Amino acid sequence: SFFTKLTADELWKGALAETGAGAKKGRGKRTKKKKRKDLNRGQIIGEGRYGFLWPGLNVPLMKNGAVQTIAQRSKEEQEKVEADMIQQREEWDRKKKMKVKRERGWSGNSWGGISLGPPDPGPCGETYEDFDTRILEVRNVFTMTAKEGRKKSIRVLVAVGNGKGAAGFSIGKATDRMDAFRKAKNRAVHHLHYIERYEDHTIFHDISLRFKRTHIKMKKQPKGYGLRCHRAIITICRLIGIKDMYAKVSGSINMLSLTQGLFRGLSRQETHQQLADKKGLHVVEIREECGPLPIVVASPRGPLRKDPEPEDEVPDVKLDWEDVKTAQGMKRSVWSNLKRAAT
Amino acid sequence: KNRAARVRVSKGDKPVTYEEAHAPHYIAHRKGWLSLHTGNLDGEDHAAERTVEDVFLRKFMWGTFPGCLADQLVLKRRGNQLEICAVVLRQLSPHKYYFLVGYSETLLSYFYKCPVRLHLQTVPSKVVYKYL
Amino acid sequence: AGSRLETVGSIFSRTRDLVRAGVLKEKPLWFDVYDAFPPLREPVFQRPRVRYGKAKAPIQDIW
Amino acid sequence: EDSTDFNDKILNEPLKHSDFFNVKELFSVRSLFDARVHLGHKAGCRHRFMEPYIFGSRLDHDIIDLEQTATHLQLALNFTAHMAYRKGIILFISRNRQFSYLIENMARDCGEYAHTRYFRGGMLTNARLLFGPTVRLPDLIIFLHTLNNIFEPHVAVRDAAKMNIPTVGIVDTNCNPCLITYPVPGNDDSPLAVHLYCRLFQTAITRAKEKRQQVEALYRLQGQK
Amino acid sequence: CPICRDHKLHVDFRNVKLLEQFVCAHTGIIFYAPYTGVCVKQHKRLTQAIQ
RNA sequence: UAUACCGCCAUCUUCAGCAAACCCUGAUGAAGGCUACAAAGUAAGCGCAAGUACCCACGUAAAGACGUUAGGUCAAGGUGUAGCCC
Ligand SMILES: [K+]
Ligand SMILES: [Mg+2]
Ligand SMILES: [Mg+2]
Ligand SMILES: [Mg+2]
Ligand SMILES: [Mg+2]
Ligand SMILES: [Mg+2]
Ligand SMILES: [Mg+2]
Ligand SMILES: [Mg+2]
Ligand SMILES: [Mg+2]
Ligand SMILES: [Mg+2]
Repeated sequence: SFFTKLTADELWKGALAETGAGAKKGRGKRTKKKKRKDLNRGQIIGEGRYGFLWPGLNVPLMKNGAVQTIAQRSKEEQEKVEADMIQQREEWDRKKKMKVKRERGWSGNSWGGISLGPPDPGPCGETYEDFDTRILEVRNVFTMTAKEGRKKSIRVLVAVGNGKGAAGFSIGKATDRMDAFRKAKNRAVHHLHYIERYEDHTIFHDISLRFKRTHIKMKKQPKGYGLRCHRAIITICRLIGIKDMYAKVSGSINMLSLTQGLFRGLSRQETHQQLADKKGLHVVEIREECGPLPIVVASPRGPLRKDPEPEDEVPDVKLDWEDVKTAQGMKRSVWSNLKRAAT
Repeated sequence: KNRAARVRVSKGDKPVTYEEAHAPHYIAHRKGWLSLHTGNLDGEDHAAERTVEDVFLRKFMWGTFPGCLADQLVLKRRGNQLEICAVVLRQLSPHKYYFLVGYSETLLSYFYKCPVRLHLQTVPSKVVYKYL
Repeated sequence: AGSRLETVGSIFSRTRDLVRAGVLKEKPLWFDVYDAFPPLREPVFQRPRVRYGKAKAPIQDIW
Repeated sequence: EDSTDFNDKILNEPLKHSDFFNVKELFSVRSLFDARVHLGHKAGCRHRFMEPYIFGSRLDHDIIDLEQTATHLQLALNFTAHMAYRKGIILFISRNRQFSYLIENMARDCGEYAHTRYFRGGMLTNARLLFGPTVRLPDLIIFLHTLNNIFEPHVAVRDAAKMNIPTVGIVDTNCNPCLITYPVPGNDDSPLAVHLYCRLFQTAITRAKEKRQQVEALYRLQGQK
Repeated sequence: CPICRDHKLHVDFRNVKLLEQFVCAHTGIIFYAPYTGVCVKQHKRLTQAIQ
């Protein structure tokens, strides 16, 4: 019956079953989800199965300066139009079947190490095209509500940095993963540290710190060493602009503490110039590749002290057993110094 | 909860027209009727045939102008005349509109045996009353 | 842009670094005035802690 | 070609003098003493970070060192004048309700702004949403009282630092000056002390604005001929 | 691998610019195959050509 | 097959809460955000409310969100999946 036919919106809403009891409390799987297909896309007004040519609708109104009359495409001509229409549909459908190659992060199904692009521009013609964002963690946290029970939320950790010392991180929370990505990305830009890089490739000195229950021990390294540290640290280092460094993470491997601990240490590192001014003495760099040549890297801007720093016979410094154990060749590990891809 | 003809709140991004934004308990308070005839007056006849004609006309016009209608039809009946007032979009070429007006007016006059007129009002885009 | 980490350094240290890195396109109006006539103490956030054991305040009674 | 000369003769010139606005004459250690600026709270209310500025305790009443107040006040008034000379927006913040009327008048008289009322959350860190996308925030915030009405630091002290806005502040013996850029140790309770602060900051702002008009006028008259 | 995916890259002792990409500019050591991903066959041809 | 759904409804509701977008607090954890002699919240929208119907400003109707019970209905009709076609 013609009077029992509904519209496309009503037909697709029922057939898709997007709003139902099976999509509330994780009651249905995601594999059998079907997609809406607009069936009016390739349809032309006036085109039918009989192939009539209506002047002024399907075909032009006037041809050769004369009003066209009603005509009908020949059988063989209509077959071509029908065959072409099938081909056009297959091509359009083919486009949707094609999978775009997505650059994977740390793992195929992991969000860590994926770029979110540049932060969104501000409302007053502000732009952050130099900054790059990379996800660090995506977690499905839950709370309990009286009405619905389990309420799923997304906690996202992202880090932003232009690669020239300015880098920050923020946490974004939202029901939708897109809203979480946006909030964290835009908020991280307003919380930017500045990291002092020695010769714009490494840290000034070895940093050992403990943030809560996370131990991070970073070592200064020469050029060409590369980033031999925890993967999350590698991502943050590329955003900061550090090219060569080694770091060992111990204790709890909490991503929040690791990130907050890393930015705490790198922010507090003392530069050579800051050392010379505080000590009032020249900072002389001794390089094995340059023999005994004394390279002065920083001099005191103020007056230079004339008394030499007292040389304590035995330094009362706390040594890390792991460092001493390695220098004595007592550390055998089948996992250390393994060949790895360039970082 | 009542469901009849209620567009339900979303995230504040669903544009609704003025008719779609008002539930059935406003049909004589904030919005009017989409059809005006005498069948449903006291002591009047032929309400059933007027309804079947209204249901058909709304489907005929939806399929005859595919993707052009910007809101519901307004069906008017004065004596023998039938007047269809449609708010359409400004996407389809005018030539195609004039063809469809002459075609629908003629085809419907012979189907319901009465003079039928089609009054088109064009809008640049769908008139959004609010965002639900 | 700016940096809202009020617990890391001072407003000048943060601003100066961001201007140097190129994040801040134009230095704020007060920046030049601050540098010319800086305060005696750099305004760095520091946490107040309770005195334990033998620690006492250096304030002396006026007699 | 002309912008650089204008900026150097007007904007950079005052930054080459130690006391371009001559704020030294506005106050002396004697005048501060007569206003009871040295009277601090009892020793039991002392904040640990205010000890470097306390001269001593006279019968368990902290005495603020006016020799430091003079140097601290000199720097605060100098910074205030330079900001007013540069056409900067100065905001006076105070939650002491005994002086709310006085401070609101002092701001209106010197052509500046005052916020003596309940500070709603996000006035500074959420301004573009509260006021509008093109709203301009203050360039200087002068705290005549840095504590709120529960004897804790006024929230704007933290928020001003978040927004990288320099702050001038009168810090009594029970206040926390760690985040105030230009702290001025002094009594913030006695009307005489508060009245003196208002006169000093109102005079420095008015003087600076007038000096800006005089310098600009001279530059323009000379430019033509 | 990087060498085998492009048929126009010829590992020859005369192609000095290509060979330089597989040596550390700061230390002069030839990167081991896991570093760049070249297969053992091409790494052996590269190592010989660099020498 | 109502445990795939649209449509139309029951129920708490003889409720007042659901809230996008921001901001702040928790050392940047799940989360939390009020004090008027005020101490971090600002909040579009939806519901309540207000308006309207009936004989009033009263009362009764109507209205009553987001969600809860995979609550009711493939037998109003339409319809995804599967099955039947002498
Ligand atoms: K069925
Ligand atoms: Mg995989
Ligand atoms: Mg009901
Ligand atoms: Mg006091
Ligand atoms: Mg059910
Ligand atoms: Mg009533
Ligand atoms: Mg009722
Ligand atoms: Mg009501
Ligand atoms: Mg059931
Ligand atoms: Mg049943």
